[PDB]
Amino acid sequence: SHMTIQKVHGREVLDSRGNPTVEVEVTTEKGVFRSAVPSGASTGVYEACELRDGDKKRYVGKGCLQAVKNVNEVIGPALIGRDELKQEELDTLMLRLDGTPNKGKLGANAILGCSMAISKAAAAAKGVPLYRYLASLAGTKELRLPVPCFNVINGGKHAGNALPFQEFMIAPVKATSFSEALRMGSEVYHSLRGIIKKKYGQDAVNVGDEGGFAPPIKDINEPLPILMEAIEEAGHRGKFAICMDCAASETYDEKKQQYNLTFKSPEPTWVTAEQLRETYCKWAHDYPIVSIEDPYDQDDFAGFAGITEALKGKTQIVGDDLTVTNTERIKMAIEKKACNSLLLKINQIGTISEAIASSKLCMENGWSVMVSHRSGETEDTYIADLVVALGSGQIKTGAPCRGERTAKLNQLLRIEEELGAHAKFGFPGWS
Amino acid sequence: SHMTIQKVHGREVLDSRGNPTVEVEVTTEKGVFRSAVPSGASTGVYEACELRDGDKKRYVGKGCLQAVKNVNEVIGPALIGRDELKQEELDTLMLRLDGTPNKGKLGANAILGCSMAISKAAAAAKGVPLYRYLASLAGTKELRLPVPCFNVINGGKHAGNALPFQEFMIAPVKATSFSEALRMGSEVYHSLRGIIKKKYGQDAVNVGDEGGFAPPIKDINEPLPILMEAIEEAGHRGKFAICMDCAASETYDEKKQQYNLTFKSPEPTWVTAEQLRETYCKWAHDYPIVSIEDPYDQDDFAGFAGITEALKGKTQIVGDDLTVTNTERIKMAIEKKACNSLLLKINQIGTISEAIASSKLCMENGWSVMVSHRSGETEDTYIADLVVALGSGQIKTGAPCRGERTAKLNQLLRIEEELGAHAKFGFPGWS
Ligand SMILES: [Zn+2]
Ligand SMILES: [Zn+2]
Ligand SMILES: [Zn+2]
Ligand SMILES: [Zn+2]
Repeated sequence: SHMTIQKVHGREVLDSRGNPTVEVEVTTEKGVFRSAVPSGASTGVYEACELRDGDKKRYVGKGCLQAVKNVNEVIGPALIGRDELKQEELDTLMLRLDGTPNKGKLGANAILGCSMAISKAAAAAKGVPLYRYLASLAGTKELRLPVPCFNVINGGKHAGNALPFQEFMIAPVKATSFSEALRMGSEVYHSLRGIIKKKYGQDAVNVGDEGGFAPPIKDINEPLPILMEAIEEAGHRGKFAICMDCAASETYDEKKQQYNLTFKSPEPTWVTAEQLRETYCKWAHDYPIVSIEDPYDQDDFAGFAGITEALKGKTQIVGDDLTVTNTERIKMAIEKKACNSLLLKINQIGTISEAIASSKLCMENGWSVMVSHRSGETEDTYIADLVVALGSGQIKTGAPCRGERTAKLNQLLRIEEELGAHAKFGFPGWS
Repeated sequence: SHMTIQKVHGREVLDSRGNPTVEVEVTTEKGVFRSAVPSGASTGVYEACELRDGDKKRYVGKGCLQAVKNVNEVIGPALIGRDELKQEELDTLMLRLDGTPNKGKLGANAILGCSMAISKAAAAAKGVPLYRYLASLAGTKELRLPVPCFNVINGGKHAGNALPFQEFMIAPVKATSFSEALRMGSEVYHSLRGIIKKKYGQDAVNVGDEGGFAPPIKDINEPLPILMEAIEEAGHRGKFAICMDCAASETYDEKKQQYNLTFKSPEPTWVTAEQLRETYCKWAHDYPIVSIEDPYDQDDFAGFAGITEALKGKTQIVGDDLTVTNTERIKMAIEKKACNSLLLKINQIGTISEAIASSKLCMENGWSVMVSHRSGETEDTYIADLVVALGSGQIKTGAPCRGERTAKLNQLLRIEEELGAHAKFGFPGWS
């Protein structure tokens, strides 16, 4: 009993946008284990409940005092004296404590920090690093360092510009180590700054929420030649692929059944799903675009399925808002062959146990898994250990810029160093 | 002997701009103690040596493999088996290992991470938090939470814009707790985004290196009414002061003996020190500007002294590039009455022992001390503990935005919580 959970404490802290979020400490005799909860901007309608206070006098309603109170007064007291090694048992307890399908009573943002911190306390009890403990929970046969997918031109709800689509990413798929991947990503990011500055001016080189440049671009095709130029200039021709996150739900109008490609402007630029399909086909032909995330609205299973079939073998189609890391939505996606990659967001579902189940489900059905940050991140590095633990070969955790992004990339350097020179790197289908 | 330093290891990691830097781990039986080294953009000519590789094939010459090698092969082996509690002894050893006045042999960026990590290992050996251990080293009689000075409009070498001067800051001087200070800062930051967007457009709300907005502003007077408007709109009229960092050396031409207020533009806008003096006098009259940092070139002791006398009792004048956290430069500043506040940058001098000596020297001579980040920061939170330890009441560690800034602000929340409701907050002269 001396080896059990001794204390559980929640507190309100700031995320990388200056918005409140929840952090939790679980204390055992082995130490203090701290996990913070991230927060999305383009949040899917099917995501678990992110509970906020709504007090206009604090952070104009974005406080997390209630979620923190739920940790301190409800969840914490239930965990005290419990065996932190029983991840599934304790995750299930918290699910039952909440008692709702969407974690709407206690908050996914109260539950998740507890789930995370328990797993860290457990890894410490076992005497192994977090990634090793999580690999055991997930039954992973082979750890690997992932190819990082760097969102280097920021748009959508993440940036001050006309650009409707959210993420334009570069991935050093031909790197042979994580160390080399990170350096190559950084080097391209640096040549890209100069290219943008020359083309658009110095007012164009400030950064969006995920550390990507936020140039004054309206056209969704316009960033792509710029990415290729940057890759070339940095000396890395042929070593990189491109990943896209359209976050297309954010541009979708349900009543019109069209997508507004200028939703951040005075006018109106309405396009059909069919107009998007041929844009995506042209993208995949003209560039090494190996991944497209949320190409259509989050309930457009037919549109998703169409493009998944059309780019099969060339470009993986990633469910993010479609699937929300939720086994129920994933089962619908599998049945409809709507996509073939899961974007894994721990806070879309709200427990580690459920997020792991989602990963295994997708992998057993032949999908890839790309572990992801949110656009509102913290100094927390949990997803670095998680992606290695799942052995998925794919992470997106920002441009190589801003500490809430670089903290993850740096943790991956530390994990790589621990595993040594025979540690596997990358996503085999892209290598 | 089982209680001594067991292992010392350095590694190259990324800072918040995607540039390589040095991180060091000191291992004892109490755990692994990790410290990372920050890096400036507007670096004073008298700063200690930041050692870089110059290999154009890695990070276009910005690698830190040599500094890391110096940690691993030179400094580390000397520390193994040593009593980590002897901070001054070990800092002095590393000074003698290097053997040069500027740390030019081993690198201040090799030495500093070791100095930091030793102090953390020591605090752990003592069984106290870092801030408590550092307060002992410094002989501090009263801990306090500092007023945070938030650089919310970014210029100079930190931003993509015409704005010649570096930092336009807001400080919630009338807050009565750090928790309240941070919330108020964030709330103003948020109203400021909307104000900038409305005035300049959405292309104007992307961020510079320290998380401040980077609007397309040329005139150094133009951000000030905007700061006042934001303070008002957020509901915090009367609660805030303004702090400036001109970083004026960056605009200075030695041969002309003038300052170029459009150094990031095609033309040429030459002004005299006398033209700056009356700008500063007008600033101090028209706004609650309580601090001006580096108003003149780093060797302009006469200019510094003039404005220090002129704004005595109203506005503190902060040496940063003038003093470079160095007792020798500080003694020159004291003799000339050139300034009355030290900007404390641990990596300007390169050991904790010397940085502490600099703080005490300044405080004994009646100066204030503002502990500072660099514009290239990491997920490291050392300066949060340091500022509390020194009891100085002043920190600048960024806008409430970007994780390399928010990591510090969040650590200050944790320290505040540990100290309780009777913990002192703020800078008394501003309260
Ligand atoms: Zn989203
Ligand atoms: Zn997405
Ligand atoms: Zn500077
Ligand atoms: Zn400065």
